[PDB]
Amino acid sequence: VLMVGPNFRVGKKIGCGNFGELRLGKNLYTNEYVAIKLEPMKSRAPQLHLEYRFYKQLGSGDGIPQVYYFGPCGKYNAMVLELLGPSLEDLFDLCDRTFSLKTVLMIAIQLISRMEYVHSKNLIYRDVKPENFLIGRPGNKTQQVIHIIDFALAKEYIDPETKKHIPYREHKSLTGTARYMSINTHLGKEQSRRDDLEALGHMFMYFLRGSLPWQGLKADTLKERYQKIGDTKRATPIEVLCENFPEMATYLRYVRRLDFFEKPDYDYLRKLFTDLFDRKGYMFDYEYDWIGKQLPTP
Ligand SMILES: Nc1[nH+]c(Nc2cccc(Cl)c2)sc1C(=O)c1ccc(F)cc1
Ligand SMILES: [Cl-]
Ligand SMILES: [Cl-]
Ligand SMILES: [Mg+2]
Ligand SMILES: [Mg+2]
Repeated sequence: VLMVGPNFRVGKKIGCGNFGELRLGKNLYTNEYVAIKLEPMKSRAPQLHLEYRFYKQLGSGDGIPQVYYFGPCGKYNAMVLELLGPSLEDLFDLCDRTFSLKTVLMIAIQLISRMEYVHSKNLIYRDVKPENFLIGRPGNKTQQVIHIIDFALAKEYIDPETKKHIPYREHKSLTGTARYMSINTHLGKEQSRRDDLEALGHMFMYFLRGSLPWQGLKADTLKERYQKIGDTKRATPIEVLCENFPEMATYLRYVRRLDFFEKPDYDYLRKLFTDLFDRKGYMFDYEYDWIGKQLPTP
């Protein structure tokens, strides 16, 4: 209908993909634009309410969009959240699908921290991809901040009653994004903190190279395609994938070698990147490759 909750006017379909799942909204009470995620109540695979619950568990955080409302909107459930800027994928395309090392480091430094924050709230993310990292909007003074969105695939990796890390197990069906997922995800292993960080590594390399070497693989079934991609990830030495980027190689073999239950040393990983960053004479000034270009809106 026209409205979500007391005060959010539902506007136009925005973004690409979606199929009507994302709308511009306006808080009429505050004169502020918002994002409205819509999910048909009839959905055979509802994710929006579990996503909302993950956001509540995350709480208020750096680079975590504010969530304003969850509730019904006609024959949809709606989640009203902070309107953010373009995704890293949008911005990657805008920058001819390569980012400079400086840009990738400024992103990486933030997203290690972004991931550590998620992990500190007993969540694993499990959906790393450039599309789920958005800059803010100029209006919010957070346009420089890389935000993380899309927690539908997240999982509590610390059992809230037992306070124990989730058990190791396998034969987990593959669903996520094949391109960035960890080698262990490919093998059907339960994802843990290491996997979010490894997927980050892959994405970092994607940004630096402009592509990953398993990116073009096709198969008659999803399972075969996941298999071939995982096979290629296993067959591609880190040294080769991360040629010219030794710290990336170091990051990637460290996160690859993490035990299932292990707390990553986020400090260590950040320091690999901030040491490199300083060594290259980069200044952390948020002058990303896309700055000065014509960004998509909202
Ligand atoms: N919080 C925001 N903010 C967004 N801003 C936005 C939307 C379309 C284009 C641009 Cl440039 C920015 S998208 C979004 C979001 O949660 C989202 C992204 C993709 C999607 F399929 C559903 C929701
Ligand atoms: Cl940060
Ligand atoms: Cl610089
Ligand atoms: Mg905020
Ligand atoms: Mg998604």
